[PDB]
Amino acid sequence: SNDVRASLYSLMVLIILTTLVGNLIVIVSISHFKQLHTPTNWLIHSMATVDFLLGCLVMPYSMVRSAEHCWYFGEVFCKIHTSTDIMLSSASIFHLSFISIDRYYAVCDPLRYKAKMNILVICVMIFISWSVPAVFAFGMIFLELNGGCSVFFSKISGVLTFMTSFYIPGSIMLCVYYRIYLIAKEQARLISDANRKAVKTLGIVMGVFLICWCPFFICTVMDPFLHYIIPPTLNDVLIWFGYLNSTFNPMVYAFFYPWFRKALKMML
Amino acid sequence: TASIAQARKLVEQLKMEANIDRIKVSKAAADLMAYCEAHAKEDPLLTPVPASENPFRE
Amino acid sequence: TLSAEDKAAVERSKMIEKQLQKDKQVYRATHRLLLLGADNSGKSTIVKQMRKTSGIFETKFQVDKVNFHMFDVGAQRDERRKWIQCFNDVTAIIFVVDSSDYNRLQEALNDFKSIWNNRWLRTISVILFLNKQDLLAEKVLAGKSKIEDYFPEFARYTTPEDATPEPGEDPRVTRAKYFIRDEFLRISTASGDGRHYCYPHFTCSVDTENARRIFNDCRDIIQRMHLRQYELL
Amino acid sequence: ELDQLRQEAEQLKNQIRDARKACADATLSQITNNIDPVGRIQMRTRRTLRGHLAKIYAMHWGTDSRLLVSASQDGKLIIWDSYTTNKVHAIPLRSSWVMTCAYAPSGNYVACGGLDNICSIYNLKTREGNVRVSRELAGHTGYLSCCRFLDDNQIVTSSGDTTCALWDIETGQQTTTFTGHTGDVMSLSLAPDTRLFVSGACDASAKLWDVREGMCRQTFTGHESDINAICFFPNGNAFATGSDDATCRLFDLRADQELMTYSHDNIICGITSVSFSKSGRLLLAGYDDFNCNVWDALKADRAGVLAGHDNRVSCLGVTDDGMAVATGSWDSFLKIWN
Amino acid sequence: VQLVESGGGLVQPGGSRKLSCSASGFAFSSFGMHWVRQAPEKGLEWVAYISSGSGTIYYADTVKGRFTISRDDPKNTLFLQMTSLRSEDTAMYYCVRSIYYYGSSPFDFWGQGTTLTVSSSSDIVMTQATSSVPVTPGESVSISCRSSKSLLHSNGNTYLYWFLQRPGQSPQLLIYRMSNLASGVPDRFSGSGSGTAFTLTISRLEAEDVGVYYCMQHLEYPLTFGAGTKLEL
Ligand SMILES: NC[C@H]1O[C@@H]([C@]23C[C@H]4C[C@H](C[C@H](C4)C2)C3)Cc2c1ccc(O)c2O
Repeated sequence: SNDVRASLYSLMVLIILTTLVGNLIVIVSISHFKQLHTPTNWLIHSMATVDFLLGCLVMPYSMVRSAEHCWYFGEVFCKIHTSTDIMLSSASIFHLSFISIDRYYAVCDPLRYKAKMNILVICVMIFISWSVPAVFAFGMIFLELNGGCSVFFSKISGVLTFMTSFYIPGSIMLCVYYRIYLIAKEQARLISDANRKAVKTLGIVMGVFLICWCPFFICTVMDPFLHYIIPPTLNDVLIWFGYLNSTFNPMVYAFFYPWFRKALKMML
Repeated sequence: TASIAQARKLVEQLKMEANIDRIKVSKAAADLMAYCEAHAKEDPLLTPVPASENPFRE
Repeated sequence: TLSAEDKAAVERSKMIEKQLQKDKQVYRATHRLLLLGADNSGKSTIVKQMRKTSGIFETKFQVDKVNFHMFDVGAQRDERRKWIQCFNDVTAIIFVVDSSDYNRLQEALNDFKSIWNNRWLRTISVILFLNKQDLLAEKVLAGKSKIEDYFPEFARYTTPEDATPEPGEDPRVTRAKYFIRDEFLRISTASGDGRHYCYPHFTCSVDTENARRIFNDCRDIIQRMHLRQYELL
Repeated sequence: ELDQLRQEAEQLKNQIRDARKACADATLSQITNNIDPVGRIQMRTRRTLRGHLAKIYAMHWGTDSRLLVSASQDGKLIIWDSYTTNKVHAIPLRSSWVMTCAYAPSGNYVACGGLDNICSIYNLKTREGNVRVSRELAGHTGYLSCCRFLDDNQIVTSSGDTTCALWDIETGQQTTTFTGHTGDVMSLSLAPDTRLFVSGACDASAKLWDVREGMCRQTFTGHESDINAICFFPNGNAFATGSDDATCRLFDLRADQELMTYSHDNIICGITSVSFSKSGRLLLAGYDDFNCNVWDALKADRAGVLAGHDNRVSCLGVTDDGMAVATGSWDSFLKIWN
Repeated sequence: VQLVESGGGLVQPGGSRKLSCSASGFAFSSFGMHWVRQAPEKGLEWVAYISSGSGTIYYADTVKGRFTISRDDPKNTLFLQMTSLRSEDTAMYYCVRSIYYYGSSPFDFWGQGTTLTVSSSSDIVMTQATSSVPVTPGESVSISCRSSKSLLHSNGNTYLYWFLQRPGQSPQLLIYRMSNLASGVPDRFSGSGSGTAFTLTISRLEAEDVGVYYCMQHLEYPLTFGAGTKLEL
């Protein structure tokens, strides 16, 4: 199965490289361009930083675990690796949820948007997205409240991880974007009568997250509830789907919108 | 009549502007280029002087 | 900056920047709105309703904890070509039309055409206010001045099915009102590109809920602007 | 009387143009082919000045060559320290539609004006520490489009009333009136000796006015569109002007001529602010197309591309010592370039 | 512009007292203020400094925690909380206004001064060559100041201050940085120094020049004063 190993390594190199380059492009674009210093662009930049750190830290060494079922490093580094993985993934999910909240206040409270969604509130959002996952991962794997490396998930631990890592920044995003879809449909119908892009945009934005992060979380919370029966291969595929969401997130939130595309073209 | 008064004012303005001393275009061009070349030494934008004397370093 | 004089200068600059941050918070929460019209249109009674050679008659009014700024240009000449790009980032432009005159109506229509098609005033929506509807109703019911005397297209005009009148009103008045609205609507929809929108309204000088209409229209304008920015419209 | 008067005025302008053509024999460009062009200049963003909420509409340099004041329609005149980027003053205005600002040559006063119809002069050196309104000059029907100090007690303004006014700060009323412009004047520039000034209106014609006697000394025409920017050549007998037709051009007072037009095919948006370097060899001109081009004033070629602004460039000006040029745009950011 | 101080009186040694300086006629919210003090038989000395927004606050070597400075912007006063009053802490304290932007004139106006009587290295040791000299009026007067360190900075500013307080009244400001002359003082004064030794010249002398002349450094920040040359007629 050497050819299979080589193909998987090539695919994972492709994923790691593309997430790294996309997130670096986004980071430099916001951190350099004076027109892209808006608070929502700060949320985008913090999200891209989270995915860039994820691709730099946890993807390259979770790569070796995949297709080999071995951890070449020690358990001491394994604890920090799992901590950083959980931290950065939950941080990315929280950043997606907070971007959804920002867009909710933008197109649901449009007049009181530039005031309520100021740089201070966005800084608080970034601090929460970086801190709550950090304390969660550190307290759940370092203080022992729960292949080469796999964390033992418990009945309480799995549901806790679902609620505080995926479901809240899940349901919140889902309800927000449902409201956004309803409002955008109403406005588009009104404009057409006074004489769809919104459905496609929200479909992409919600579908990427809900096809990458969702199945992984459903599997990892069904595993402790029922018997601990599952092929070890599926867990690697699902965590790599999460990493692939980290890959696509800069594309969804910065390369989809024409203003950022034009800024990038003006960069070159 | 306001219109005839405005016409008279315009005629007077053009008359006053017309009867003034002119110079050939060559002389004006020559003295402009002479001013440009003579003061080019003290023009920090024409020849970029080293940053040892520019107060806008870095 | 090592010197104490320079350190204190930097600290003074930091205090100035803090004051500028306070001013930025105040200015970013305030929506800027241009007000345009003509003589006897009704801009003055409108601006006094929500409450020398001066040029800007600044007005500030608060609706649902949202601050709106009326920028009325006064004591200035015509040909509003060179000062109109100052209002480039305003939330909207409220255009006031007197719908009773029927002789300055063509001039107001041309002014709306100029404002709507202005190259600088793109990305900026127009909130249209037709005033003196009581006077318009009185004039049309009196029959002193027929519409055909100035607008010949009124004969071949039909009231749209989505035209709701006031509960008690002559339907000739409603037809005239909606024809005058549809003129500006046709100007707006002739070339709008779907980036700025017109919000015609029927109102009078005594109509006190004009700030609420401005609030609703600005809410729709900013909501649509954000939807376009997010590629949702 | 109108019929004969119009024809005689038209004949007078015909004979003026005939004299203009007679005085025109050889153009400046073909005279300046022999001299070596400056070539290409690499000007970089030496400093970026941040703090304006809304877009910047005006800026000016001090005679001290260090401080500069910039106006934004968010109601702030920010007086900076150019080298240290620090803010010396942040004057809040009583009408946030300012398009003009003039830092006094002595540095004591700063002017502003715009849609407010009133030119506000602010004193900077006072017993109490604050920049209070020194005076409020009213009397322009149209919006103030430019203002320039002569000294501490005099200022010349050009307004939207198609008129310019020589003011007097002490009395507070107009001293001289400059009329004769069809369109509204949008910018005036002063001669170094401060005896005459050139103002450019939207009638596609600039005018040279004498401050003292107060009559239109010399009318210059040749533009197709509205004149937005004006600067006066350092020699004292020429000046550049910039219009909406994406073409700027140089005129000479004694020659009474339209010299070379610094026009290029790729640029299509008009000029907004124009200025000369210390020697007059360089001509900087901001454009509505995000660019601030630099032309060789004697070669009519784009001697370098000086982009770097994310919005319309509305301000410009070269430091009195010629060390650097400050460019203010609609991105609400000043940029000092060398 | 009046800097009125309140307090003073006989205070037992080791006690605590609050010295106040009320500011009227000028908004000092943009002013850093200095509590310079006058010993009964010595020269001026600086003890503490509070910024415009109180962001940066510095004290002297002899009094670091024993003194405490406060400013109340709404009340427009300075509060000086002094503790552990030793026999050295006797001085007619002066509250000093100093705005710190480019081209400003710090230490321009000084407080009236309230006497305080009680019962019983990195510091720039800059000394004035002489202490007393009788000079006839009219002809030029030369006063020499010397510093222990070069006062010229990398930015091109060489900080120096001259006061020349008239007998029995608050010190004024003559020259700052020995190149710029204050508004109130006549233009007849001038200064010149290489960076270590400095000289002040007077074109013509009158009864207003009677008094002792002082000399301040500002490059480093101990705010050490000069010995003082007393000019007697
Ligand atoms: N793909 C990110 C993802 O790592 C998982 C891990 C944790 C352990 C190491 C490795 C394989 C197993 C065991 C599953 C990754 C846990 C987790 C993640 C994201 C958010 C979470 O809230 C969370 O608990």
